[PDB]
Amino acid sequence: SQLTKDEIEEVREVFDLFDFWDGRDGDVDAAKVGDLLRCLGMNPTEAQVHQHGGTKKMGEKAYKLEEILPIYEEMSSKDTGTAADEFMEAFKTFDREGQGLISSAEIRNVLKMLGERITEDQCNDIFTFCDIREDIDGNIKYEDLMKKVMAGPFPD
Amino acid sequence: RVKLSQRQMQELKEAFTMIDQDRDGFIGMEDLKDMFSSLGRVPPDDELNAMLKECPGQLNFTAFLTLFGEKVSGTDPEDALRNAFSMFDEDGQGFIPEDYLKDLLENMGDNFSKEEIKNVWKDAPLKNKQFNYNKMVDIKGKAED
Amino acid sequence: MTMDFSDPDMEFLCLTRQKLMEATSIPFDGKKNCWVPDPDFGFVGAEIQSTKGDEVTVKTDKTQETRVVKKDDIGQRNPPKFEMNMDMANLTFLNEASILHNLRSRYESGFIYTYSGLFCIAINPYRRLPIYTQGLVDKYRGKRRAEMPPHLFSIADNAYQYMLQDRENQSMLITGESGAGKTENTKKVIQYFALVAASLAGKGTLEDQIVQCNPVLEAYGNAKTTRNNNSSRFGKFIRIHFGTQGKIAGADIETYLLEKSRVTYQQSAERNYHIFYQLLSPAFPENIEKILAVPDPGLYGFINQGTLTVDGIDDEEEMGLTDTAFDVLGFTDEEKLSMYKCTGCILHLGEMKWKQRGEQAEADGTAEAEKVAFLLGVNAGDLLKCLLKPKIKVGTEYVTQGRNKDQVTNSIAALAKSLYDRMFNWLVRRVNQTLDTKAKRQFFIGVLDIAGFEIFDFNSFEQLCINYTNERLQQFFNHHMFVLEQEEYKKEGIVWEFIDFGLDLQACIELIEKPMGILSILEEECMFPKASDTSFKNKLYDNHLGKNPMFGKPKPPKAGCAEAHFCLHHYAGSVSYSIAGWLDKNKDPINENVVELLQNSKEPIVKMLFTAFQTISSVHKESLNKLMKNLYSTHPHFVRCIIPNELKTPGLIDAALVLHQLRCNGVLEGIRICRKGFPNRIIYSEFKQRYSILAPNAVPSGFADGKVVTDKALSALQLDPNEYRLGNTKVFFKAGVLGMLEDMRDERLSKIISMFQAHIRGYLMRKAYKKLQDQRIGLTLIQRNVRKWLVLRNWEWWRLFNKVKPLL
Ligand SMILES: [Ca+2]
Repeated sequence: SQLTKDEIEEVREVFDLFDFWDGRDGDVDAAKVGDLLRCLGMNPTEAQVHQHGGTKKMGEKAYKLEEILPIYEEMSSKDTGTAADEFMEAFKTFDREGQGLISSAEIRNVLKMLGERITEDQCNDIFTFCDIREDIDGNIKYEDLMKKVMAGPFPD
Repeated sequence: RVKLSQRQMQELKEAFTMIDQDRDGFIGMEDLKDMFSSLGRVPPDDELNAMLKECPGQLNFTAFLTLFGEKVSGTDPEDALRNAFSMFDEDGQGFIPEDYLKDLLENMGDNFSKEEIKNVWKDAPLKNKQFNYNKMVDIKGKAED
Repeated sequence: MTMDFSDPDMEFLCLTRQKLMEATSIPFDGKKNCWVPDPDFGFVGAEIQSTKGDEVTVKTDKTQETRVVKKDDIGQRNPPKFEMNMDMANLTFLNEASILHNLRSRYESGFIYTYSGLFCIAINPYRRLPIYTQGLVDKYRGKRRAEMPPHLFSIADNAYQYMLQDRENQSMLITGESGAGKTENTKKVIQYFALVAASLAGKGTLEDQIVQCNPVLEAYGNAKTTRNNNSSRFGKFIRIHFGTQGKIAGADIETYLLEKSRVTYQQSAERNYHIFYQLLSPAFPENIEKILAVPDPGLYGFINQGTLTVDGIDDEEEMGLTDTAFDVLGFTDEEKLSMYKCTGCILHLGEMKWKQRGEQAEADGTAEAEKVAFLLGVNAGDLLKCLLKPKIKVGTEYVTQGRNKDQVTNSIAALAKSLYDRMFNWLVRRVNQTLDTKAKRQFFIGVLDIAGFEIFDFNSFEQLCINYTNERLQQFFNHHMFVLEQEEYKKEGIVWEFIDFGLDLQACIELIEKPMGILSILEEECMFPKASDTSFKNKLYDNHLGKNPMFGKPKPPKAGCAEAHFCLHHYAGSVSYSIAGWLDKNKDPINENVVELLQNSKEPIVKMLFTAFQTISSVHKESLNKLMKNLYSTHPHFVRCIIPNELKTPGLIDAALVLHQLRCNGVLEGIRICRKGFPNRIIYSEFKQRYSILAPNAVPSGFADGKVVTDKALSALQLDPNEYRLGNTKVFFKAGVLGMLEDMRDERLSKIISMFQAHIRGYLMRKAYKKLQDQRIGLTLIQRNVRKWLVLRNWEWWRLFNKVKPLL
């Protein structure tokens, strides 16, 4: 079942990196299936990752490369991985006055309080890394944040 | 491998040339005994000869570079090693936090043996439960002190 | 718009932005939150635990308690977007429970107003509230209902504009018993029509010239009823006139259906009209003797059948204001006597005893008759003679004397009622004269105060009569709704598949009016000497037992829990009636000789009786038939006042009392009708802004068309085409559609947030990746550099070039 030669070569690359950091032994820890997957270029939700093998703690289970490959492709069988349209219509729900600005206390409330909660630390980071600022009280541009988060740490 | 490069291959030139006073280019038993003398240490025959067995027979220098075919494997460079250690030092020199380096060589990456771990603490530049890297990078090659 | 949820005046109509967002965002779940029946307090909020077969398990909110409610008893509760909702028509779940809520939660946050379709509901707050400012008046002046929040004023300015836009007479039908403010309300509406007369940008106020009369009409038209201390037993329509410029130009009062019967009959805990117990008091002992009586309400059959006084009532004080008011309206301390004496006469017309010999009745006294004969100003002999004997004709003139005892007593009773009826019309003609300080009338906005819809533990001929009236009233409503919704649908190009809503009440109505129906069966059974409460019953059963859905029949209750003989299905519910006595209560025969003779002496009895043998029902019919001819010629508006609790305790709601009022009101019937159709209707934009998240797409939100998005969102959800229709400007939904949509969005939104979070984790990690990558480069160097060192540190030769060179 299908991943191309190059697809595999790619999964391998990332795969090795991970087994490297936990002891080059041909195995990666289920805990790391989420991260690994993120490094291939995907964006899975925790439910997605658990329904596909990810364990929470660290001694539990391990995966060879040939076991992760099919995870990668089942995982890749989904398609509401999420678009802009999907992220825009949802931010608007909060845009009180209709410009595209949203208090940050609020975006953060969303991100930390709702959905698969996000850490305090994680919020500060994504916010420092994207170059998203609040002004006097013209809170935060939610699209700015969307475009950048969806653009990757390494833009160019 | 060939990575027994020039800096590596000329530094080896002056080396073999000193042990010299020579037999038209032959690190000799004598060229040797004459050296370990100015080195100041202790010359045992059987042994001194044991150093020979390593090369099939007759050490010019062509064989001298070949003999050093255990050196070239790793032999990563001077600096390269410093930067390497650097990475795992966030608090500018005084260097890396012991624990870290243990969880680092012992159970992350190409794991070290609990046996390889000690082979390292014995010497190890250390204090304040914190490690010294420009000191270890040093030992590697060997400035000394 | 035109609302700032802040103009401090709105503190009681509005609910502020923060407060609304607050109410609009509380917690909720569509697979579990709900409405559940509560013995003590109507319907209560709960959560569903477990199902299995037909028997659901639930846990309630405000008290916790796991009850086992049945499947068809779990009420779908409405989602948060609907809290503090302004018009219940817009509610997505239109059940009792839900109507209870919306209204309650709004009364319990200071709001007394809540629209439900055409209706404007208004609860008694029992306390003054700011609501009636001339500043607000202007916040309301000229605005169409959606521009402002619910307010009694909105229905009047509109009733007012319509009078001008369509040059049509308007009517305001208001309901609500005892403590509902049906009073202040009618007042406040006549007031408002006044203030707007200054509206064209350039000895008594109307409210007062009219409130002046309410004491007198009340003495002769109001009285105690089992369930009400002061019940207007007549219907009044106060018509406030206007000139072609919207200029107030007058007022007058039309009266309908005065409850005669009461004049000679009481129900235990009831009482004849107030005035009777009024005249006979002490601020006027004098008059007590011109009239001819002894201050003792007992002593008179035409007054003692029921009760003597009413808890929390001081006749005297009333016989007081009543009189003071009789002067303010301006009429002859002499007239004032006739009306009184005329009244007194009714007190005697009851003593007038009788006996018989064979089958001809004769007096058994005569004081009583000259008392009546006198008070009226006619000659007792001629009276006694024309009551006891009469002479009529063919060309010659025989002694119609037929007369027996069962016949004269009636004849007398009927005289009484007839007197009272002419007296009352008269009384009304007068305040109208007080009111006609006119110019020229062109239009009107009447206000109608009628009875209501009674359901007692014991309903008899009186309840039926009243219910027949409201039935025809609710119908009038249904029909208006029908006519509007019909245009509404066409304005949108939606297909109208409906037969007049009025028709759903025609069955019952017919079962009452129709030749050979209840009333006509009664009338005919009234012409049969030995007819009986039973003869009548069977003829009812005969005719309509298995043959008509509406007509039913109860089943013996509690020894005292009376005997009911049949029940009808009224819009307000099922009513069970007792037949005992209708034959007796219905006869109200006219006695000609008594009129031509009553066509003599004392001035009022000249205007009064100067202006076959029939029945109450036939009259009721005629009067009703008129109120409607008149209501149907007007563009109606409906205000529904409501008693929140039995005990004046502001901010309190009694579910039962309120619901009860709702089913009668006609409020709930409307919901029933809205039900079968498409009650939810959204402008494509309101939809565009709310559900796009349900089927988002890359077309920049602004260049996009509402209808297109609305359309496309609804397909994607594969929602039944029957569940909605698309109009030129709005999409019509049925029940729960929005209910579902709201719940899918909460769903969808939550998913989309996890996802965004997913993209962050992906960013954060993908950033760490480059580092890790770097750090693998390193460590590999360190292990691939140390290990050789651990070896090399023992290669003799190694030691050498480590010495051999520093020494170069
Ligand atoms: Ca590994």
